[PDB]
Amino acid sequence: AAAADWKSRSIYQLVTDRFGRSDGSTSACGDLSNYCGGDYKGIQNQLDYIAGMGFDAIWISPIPENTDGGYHGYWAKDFEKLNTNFGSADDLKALVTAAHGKGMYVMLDVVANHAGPASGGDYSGFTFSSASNYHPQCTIDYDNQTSVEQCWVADDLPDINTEDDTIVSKLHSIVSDWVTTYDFDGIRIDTVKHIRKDFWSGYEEAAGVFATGEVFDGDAAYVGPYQDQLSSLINYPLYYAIRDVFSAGSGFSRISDMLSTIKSNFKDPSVLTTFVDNQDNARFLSVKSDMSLYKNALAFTILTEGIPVVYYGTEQGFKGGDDPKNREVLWTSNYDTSSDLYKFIKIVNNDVRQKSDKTVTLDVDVGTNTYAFTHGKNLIVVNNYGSGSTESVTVKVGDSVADGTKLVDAVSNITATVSGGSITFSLKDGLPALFVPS
Ligand SMILES: C[C@H]1O[C@H](O[C@H]2[C@H](O)[C@@H](O)[C@@H](O[C@H]3[C@H](O)[C@@H](O)[C@H](O)O[C@@H]3CO)O[C@@H]2CO)[C@H](O)[C@@H](O)[C@@H]1N[C@H]1C=C(CO)[C@@H](O[C@H]2O[C@H](CO)[C@@H](O[C@H]3O[C@H](C)[C@@H](N[C@H]4C=C(CO)[C@@H](O)[C@H](O)[C@H]4O)[C@H](O)[C@H]3O)[C@H](O)[C@H]2O)[C@H](O)[C@H]1O
Ligand SMILES: *[C@@H]1O[C@H](CO)[C@@H](O)[C@H](O)[C@H]1NC(C)=O
Ligand SMILES: [Ca+2]
Repeated sequence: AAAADWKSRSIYQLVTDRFGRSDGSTSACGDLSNYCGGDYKGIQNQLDYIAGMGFDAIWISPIPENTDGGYHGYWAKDFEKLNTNFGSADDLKALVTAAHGKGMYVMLDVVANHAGPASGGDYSGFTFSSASNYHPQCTIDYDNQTSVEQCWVADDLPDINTEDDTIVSKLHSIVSDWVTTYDFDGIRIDTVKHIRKDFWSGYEEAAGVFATGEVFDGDAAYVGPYQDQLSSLINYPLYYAIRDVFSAGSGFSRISDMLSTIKSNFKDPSVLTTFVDNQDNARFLSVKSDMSLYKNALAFTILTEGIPVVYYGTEQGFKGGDDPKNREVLWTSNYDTSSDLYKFIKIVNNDVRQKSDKTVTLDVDVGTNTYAFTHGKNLIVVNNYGSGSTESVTVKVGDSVADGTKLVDAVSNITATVSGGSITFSLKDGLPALFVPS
């Protein structure tokens, strides 16, 4: 599918080894650094659980055969073989077919930059099977962009020689063939900053579907130019603003300034992927154990401009810290649809979220501790006061809500009516307020 077809989607990001088991065990995994046993049928069995929160797309782990310990998929060995830990080729096709039958997209995570670690330089059984196929090993100096591109991620992931045309062609065929064989609707591209930027347009063209690229960097002037090559980027610049406001009490000018910086630096903010958690960052609740602040952050993330991503296990209140502690197994939760955050995410992401022709007006009211924006016909009011807050809030409603319009908040059923271009209401437990016109 193309960018236009992704604009109104909402993505559930899962780690395949950690989402679901086909044997229905709920038992804990004793080593989060090695395979825990998740598989495709384990995902397929829970598509109703995912869709019930309003998600209409899933992002899955990379699929190829990995080196030892590559439970996350990012350590490819032979790119053209499947990771047998996750299940059969028929199980992957069946998951995609089942998702499509529910109107859902499947986004494949892809790596072009590197292979997994090779024991003593033995590239036996690797797609790129001779040391000459990789750049010489060196440690990245992240202040030297050519180093970022030529040296080895984590100083041990063999860095594929992306300046050799035969290798470039191979990488193109790898991604094209994954997409066409399994009928993926989009890709999430790993390690984008680690290959020369001009490689990426040819790679997305080979894939033939919408791509969102991972440029792990908070500087929009560094990330933004990559959208000349790729349809979308992972919104790392906004991520830091969201965390600063909701987990560290920054004023909302941090978010309004960052939204301006994104508009200045990205040709199309509307397709950037918005997130507040992922597999490379400690989960929000490990940083700030305040459910009201997290709910505000999630309401903002899901409904602001862009294409939202929610990291699996958010909806069960998962709270693990740094990798691997943020790759908890989900099956211990038994997929509880009565969990606090499941019900909350369903309101935001199923009930309020616009699923076609998404429109957002940012910066309807920028306060110090409050922020209002419109999403569709709804007025979204977020805050960073904290749990327990019952502060009176007054916000402007913007140009499309008439005086005398009755608004009802979908989260806490607060009622407020527009008077003189504003609403005033009292917070409930510091919660975000998602005002729907009567
Ligand atoms: C993970 C991430 O790394 C890189 O991101 C950099 C970023 O480029 C830097 O700029 C900076 O970011 C700044 C940012 O720019 C600022 O604006 C902001 O203010 O601050 C941040 C933070 O300083 O740092 C980050 C993080 O270092 C890449 O650019 C990015 O693409 C990466 N994300 C991708 C990539 C991979 C690789 O395919 C995925 O990770 C997978 O692989 C890793 C590595 O194997 C694995 O890591 C776990 O397991 C390892 C065995 C363990 N030890 C290894 C790491 C070493 C040093 O890094 C060695 O010392 C050691 O010998 C190695 O064995 C790791 O510690 C452990 O975390 C992941 O589990 C696996 O998932 C990412 O998931 C993917 O999204
Ligand atoms: C920048 O990185 C490249 C690639 O590793 C390296 O060859 C070059 O010497 C670096 N520049 C400096 C000044 O160190
Ligand atoms: Ca590279």
